Amino acid sequence: MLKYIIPTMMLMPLTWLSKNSMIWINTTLHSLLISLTSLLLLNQFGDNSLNFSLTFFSDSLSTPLLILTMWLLPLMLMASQHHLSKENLARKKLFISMLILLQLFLIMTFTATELIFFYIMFEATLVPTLIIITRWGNQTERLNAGLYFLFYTLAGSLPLLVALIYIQNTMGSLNFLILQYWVQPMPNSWSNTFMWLACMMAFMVKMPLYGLHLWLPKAHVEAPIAGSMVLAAILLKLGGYGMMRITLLLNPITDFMAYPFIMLSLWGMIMTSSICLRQTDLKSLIAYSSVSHMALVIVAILIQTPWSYMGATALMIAHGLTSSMLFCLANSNYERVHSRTMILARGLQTLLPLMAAWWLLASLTNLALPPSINLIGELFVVMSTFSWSNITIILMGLNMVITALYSLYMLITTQRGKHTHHINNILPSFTRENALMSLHMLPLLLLSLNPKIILGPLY
Amino acid sequence: AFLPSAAYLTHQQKVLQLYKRALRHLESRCVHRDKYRYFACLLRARFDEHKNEKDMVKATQLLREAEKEFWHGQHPQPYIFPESPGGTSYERYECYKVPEWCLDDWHPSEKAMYPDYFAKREQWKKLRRESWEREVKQLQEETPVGGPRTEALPPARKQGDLPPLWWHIVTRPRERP
Amino acid sequence: SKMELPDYKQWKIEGTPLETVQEKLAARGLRDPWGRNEAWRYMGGFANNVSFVGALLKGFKWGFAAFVVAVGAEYYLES
Amino acid sequence: AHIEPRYRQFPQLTRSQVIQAEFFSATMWFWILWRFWHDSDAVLGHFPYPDPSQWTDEELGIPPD
Amino acid sequence: ITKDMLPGPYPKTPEERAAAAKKYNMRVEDYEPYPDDGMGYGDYPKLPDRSQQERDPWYDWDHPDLRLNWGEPMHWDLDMYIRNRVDTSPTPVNWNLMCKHLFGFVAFMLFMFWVGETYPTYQPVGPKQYPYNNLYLERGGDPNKEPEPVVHYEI
Amino acid sequence: GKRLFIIKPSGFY
Amino acid sequence: SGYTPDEKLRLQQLRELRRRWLKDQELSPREPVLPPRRHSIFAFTHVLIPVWIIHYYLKYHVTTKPYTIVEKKPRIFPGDTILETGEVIPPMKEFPDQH
Amino acid sequence: SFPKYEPSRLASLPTTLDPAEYDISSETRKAQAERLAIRSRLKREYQLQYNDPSRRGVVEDPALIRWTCARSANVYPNFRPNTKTSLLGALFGIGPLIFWYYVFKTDRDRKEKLIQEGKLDRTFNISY
Amino acid sequence: DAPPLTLEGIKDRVLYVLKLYDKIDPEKLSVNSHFMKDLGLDSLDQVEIIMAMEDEFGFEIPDIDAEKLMCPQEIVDYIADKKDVYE
Ligand SMILES: CCCCCCCCCCCCCCCCCC(=O)OC[C@H](COP(=O)([O-])OC[C@H](O)COP(=O)([O-])OC[C@H](COC(=O)CCCCCCCCCCCCCCCCC)OC(=O)CCCCCCCCCCCCCCCCC)OC(=O)CCCCCCCCCCCCCCCCC
Ligand SMILES: CCCCCCCCCCCCCCCCCC(=O)OC[C@H](COP(=O)([O-])OCC[N+](C)(C)C)OC(=O)CCCCCCCCCCCCCCCCC
Ligand SMILES: CCCCCCCCCCCCCCCCCC(=O)OC[C@H](COP(=O)(O)OCCN)OC(=O)CCCCCCCCCCCCCCCCC
Repeated sequence: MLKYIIPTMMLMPLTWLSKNSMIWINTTLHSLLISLTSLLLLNQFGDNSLNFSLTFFSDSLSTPLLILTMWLLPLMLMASQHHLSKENLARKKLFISMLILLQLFLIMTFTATELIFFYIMFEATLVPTLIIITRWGNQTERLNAGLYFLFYTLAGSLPLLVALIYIQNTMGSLNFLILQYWVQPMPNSWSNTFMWLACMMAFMVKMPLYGLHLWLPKAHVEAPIAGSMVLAAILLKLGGYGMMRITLLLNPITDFMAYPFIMLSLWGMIMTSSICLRQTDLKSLIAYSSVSHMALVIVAILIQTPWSYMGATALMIAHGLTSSMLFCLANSNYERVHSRTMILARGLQTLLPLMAAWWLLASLTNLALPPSINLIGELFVVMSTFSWSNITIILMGLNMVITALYSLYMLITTQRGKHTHHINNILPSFTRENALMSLHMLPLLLLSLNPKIILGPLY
Repeated sequence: AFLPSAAYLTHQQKVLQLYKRALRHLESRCVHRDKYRYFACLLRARFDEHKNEKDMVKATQLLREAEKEFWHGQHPQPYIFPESPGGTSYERYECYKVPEWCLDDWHPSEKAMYPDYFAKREQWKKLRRESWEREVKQLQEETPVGGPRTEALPPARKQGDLPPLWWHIVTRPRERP
Repeated sequence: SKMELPDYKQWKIEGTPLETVQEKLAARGLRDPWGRNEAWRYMGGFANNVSFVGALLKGFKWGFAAFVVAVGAEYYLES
Repeated sequence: AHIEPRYRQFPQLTRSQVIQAEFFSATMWFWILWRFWHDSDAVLGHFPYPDPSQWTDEELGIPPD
Repeated sequence: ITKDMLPGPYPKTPEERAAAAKKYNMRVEDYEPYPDDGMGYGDYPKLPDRSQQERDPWYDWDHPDLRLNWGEPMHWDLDMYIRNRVDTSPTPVNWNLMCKHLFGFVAFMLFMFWVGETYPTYQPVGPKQYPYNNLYLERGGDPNKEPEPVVHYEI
Repeated sequence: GKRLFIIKPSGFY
Repeated sequence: SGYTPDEKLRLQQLRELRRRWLKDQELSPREPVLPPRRHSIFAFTHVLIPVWIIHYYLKYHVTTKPYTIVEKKPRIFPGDTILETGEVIPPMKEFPDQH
Repeated sequence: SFPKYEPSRLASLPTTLDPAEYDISSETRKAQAERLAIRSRLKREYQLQYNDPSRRGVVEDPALIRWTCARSANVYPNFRPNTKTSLLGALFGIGPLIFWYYVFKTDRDRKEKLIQEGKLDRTFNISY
Repeated sequence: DAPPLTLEGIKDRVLYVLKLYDKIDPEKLSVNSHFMKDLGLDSLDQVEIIMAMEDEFGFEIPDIDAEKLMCPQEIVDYIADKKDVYE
């Protein structure tokens, strides 16, 4: 995986030696080249993962998250270069360096063969994200949002550190490839109950679990646009990736440890979706919708059936692209009206028709319109949860009502109705902005042609 | 009740508005024109019966039970004009009513398609920006202390001045753009 | 461009149901001041509209004629 | 020439719309009468409905005891 | 915008109530706050809980789609009482009478469907008669087994 | 004759 | 009563400015100043070329794979002649004539 | 006589059937005139900025910013844990979790008990 | 479809509806004949005149505007402003 680590590190002298007008173009160009190179990871096999070395390996779970991670960096550079135009040159290079460092930490988070190196990268991703939120966020509450984002995560993750070192001392290894073959069943005891909580609660915070999600409608809201893109599209998915790696070791106790948390998501996705019906802040609506979508991934990983893991990894990739595009649309209106209040700028289809078409497409992917991979992941999770217990379709189907009802309300409040009279700085859609919307939406639509690459290791 | 110029409705205004609402709901009940015309003259006679009532408590009481009469005898789906609020074509063309300032955001290759129109728009914008300071100082020299009392605006008192706060009334979009 | 409105003096309510309305209003001491406004609806080409069975039997005469011709055609054509 | 709008009076009719409207009305009544002449049983009844009370006990096998 | 124009805690003294009413651009006699039970409202005015459909539509509003003026203190559930949503407008029939009529009609129709299901209509005929042992091989019967002979006679 | 200008947003971009 | 003299004066002045604005929304005879820019081809490009493409696709890529175009077998009556065999299907038993 | 209109929470009383609508008293005249003055002052303050040629942007509405700040940030600094909020947080926060827990637990216990006794028709169920 | 209104056409139609009203003699009526002062009509008659204007032109005049149109020229100017004639 060193053929992706070294170009990502060479992005640092590429941005610190570029000319002062050239640091966006060069980083965008070569991060798109790294994203083009990322497709070589699709050398996957039906039985064996692509096992590079003692340190790095990539199965069909890590591979779509790697492609999405390496694709998200140029899109974040395009999204973030407008509001940092008057920024100091060295602080601009520090911002780009934090994004590059975050990509570097993520692409060897997903390919970490051994789990304590997974933990070190998984918690190394906090520091650039924390710095981006608390340094280039816009409002006063970015500092409190950074504190919440840091301290839910560490309070979750330090028992994970203790539990992973315990697995190291007991099983002798934390290689995932070794632990595929040396995994011992985990019986019913209180020691194994807190073993399960220590192995799971960090990823429960990072998904986020409902009830532990409180960091997110601050951290996703107070961040700048590149911070919201990487938090929604990649950094929530570290929790689901780590759950799919760690629930190998947690059988068969998971079959009765999952019961509270499944409830916490199956009711919680009803609640947060309902919360999206009454959000006045558009960016907070997208944050609570991210919680609502990741609750299904939490249920699908806890019920641990093949259809559930396939729908969970499809829904993770699909939600990455969809929520990243939704935050970019919300920023494209924030760069004009300078307020995140959704009721302020109305009737924008009269003023920006092509941008309203992008709003329509991202809303339809948010509400899981078939045959998008949003609907593929949504549908496979609903199939597996119906096979889990037949009553859950109620909480699924009711969810799919409310998920429509905030997605089109977001489409109706912002784009439809009479336009606001006193707002007159509504510029036409820049080419950078429409390029950003298309570079989100067009891969999300092309993946419906060949969805088998985003369906995990057990397609 | 709720009016821009007046703080209230007078009793006479309440009687007139009840009369018009009663005739519209009667026309909704009495579809054909001759039959409506007969019952409308009968309702006009009912309003002419208590026209010269001088006891204002008695007139207010009669207006109140006439409102209760109307509320019992209203049509469930009254006739609404198509562009009236509640109509079928009400606020239909609001998606086509693009404001004028968006013409400022046009590219010069699509402004060159209409040379005379934008050359004529420039003198409208110039007239507005030279009238603006005169009409602000007209508003501040005429508004009483404590702010304005009603939402009415004064007219242009001098020759050469334009009325204050005139741009978004004159340059509003058409009803059929 | 310039449209010519017809004369206002040709709209008289005699022979229309507005006359019956005005007579029933004068039977109790009233008078009908909007009769000539509504008078055009009951006059001109909009007077003498058909009944409902006359509405349904629009074209029944020519349809019955074509029916009898076609029945006679197949009654002769079999021979 | 297209239709000129009129005020408080009957509008201008084209010959073509009148003859087409009358032609399709006559077509409807021709079709109704023609199919009523030929089929005559989809409306009034295809087969006779027999009376069960007029049936003999011999053909239904009711031995008298 | 600054600190003293933002919403604050629940007013208890009449001067704090008057400063709150001046902040929310409304009269002191019209300014009622929410009851101080600790639900998180603070000094925010309890506007009289109407939909925005009931606002005068012929009035020139600053926001004509919302029927709402600039500077006017918005209702707490303004996003709820928009005209795309929950209406409170006066109904020609009483609300309780509407509920009683609709519940009576739906319950009576479901009761009469239960009655007609208990007492179904039919025709004075016997069962439809099929050959080959009520079509045993056609209905998916296996050919190695043999059904009992279902025999239909002439009548 | 009597052609009216249609105020529309900028369709150039 | 109706308007005050101030309201009549303001509505007259706004009306004059509005009628000037609406008149000035008209067009010039040169405007819009534009920049300087096979009988049954619809039956060829939209129909016949898709019949060619779809027939090639179904003949050499779809029917070359099993169970992709699965047709219901044709209906066989007493009295038919099979094309692939020549085997005459024997006709039905004689009817107990009812009318 | 006529049936009296009974107003409800979602079907309010008409303007013309309210007995306070016909107040000719001087205190109601003062209240309506003071509301007219507040509304006219806010209207003038809006449309001075709204009709400005030099202004290009958003006429900020402190009523709107005030509403969003009350809906978002003012909720916890004006919260007090008392009887009402504790019973509503236990009733609406952990109540449905307990409810769906016992429902799904009883359903899965019944289903597992049927499966390991060979009773559930699981004949073609091979996708899970 | 939708023929454009002019000031002369609206004036002709408003005076035409007022010449068909049996409480106004059509020889005294002009464009500035005030209904309460010159023509001597009731306020109920003014309401009925505005309702006949609504039935004539097909759009509702609100009461805050209906209670102030006191001569036919005011009615023609109001219909002109609400329909944007002489474009
Ligand atoms: C590998 C090769 C692949 C080739 C095939 C392509 C496969 C899909 C790729 C992506 C397709 C969408 C891209 C165009 C739309 C987005 C931009 C836009 O709106 O432009 C409007 C604009 C035309 O409008 P305009 O008048 O000029 O201005 C717009 C107005 O401002 C305002 O405009 P408006 O609002 O009036 O109109 C917007 C309207 C809005 O229309 C709607 O909202 C209706 C659509 C939803 C309901 C109906 C469809 C439901 C699903 C059924 C269809 C899928 C399955 C069908 C198969 C049979 C059943 C299985 O959009 C459309 O009608 C688009 C038609 C296609 C829709 C596809 C589905 C999107 C819906 C959401 C997701 C649904 C599930 C996923 C489906 C994925 C399928 C692969 O389009 C363009 O100018 C086209 C730009 C270039 C398009 C390139 C497409 C390829 C991109 C990938 C590049 C790399 C690979 C190379 C392929 C190259 C192919 C040539
Ligand atoms: C985000 C906030 C919430 C985070 C929740 C994090 C998980 C919650 C549970 C964590 C428990 C502590 C780590 C357990 C590691 C288990 C490893 C192991 O081998 O266990 C078996 C071992 C068993 O010992 P052993 O394995 O050495 O013995 C051999 C085996 N037997 C027992 C059979 C002889 O367990 C323990 O020794 C103790 C485990 C329980 C520890 C209780 C203390 C902590 C209580 C919970 C704290 C939660 C977070 C607090 C902070 C919140 C925010 C401020
Ligand atoms: C074979 C079995 C058959 C069973 C049949 C009986 C079961 C179903 C019973 C009916 C349930 C649905 C009907 C109730 C909700 C209707 C919502 C709706 O459409 O409201 C419309 C309303 C405004 O519209 P309106 O006022 O009518 O428009 C007038 C013009 N201005 O719009 C709004 O106010 C916007 C509101 C947006 C948010 C809506 C929140 C409520 C969502 C309810 C979801 C219910 C899900 C149920 C799931 C069941 C699962 C089994």
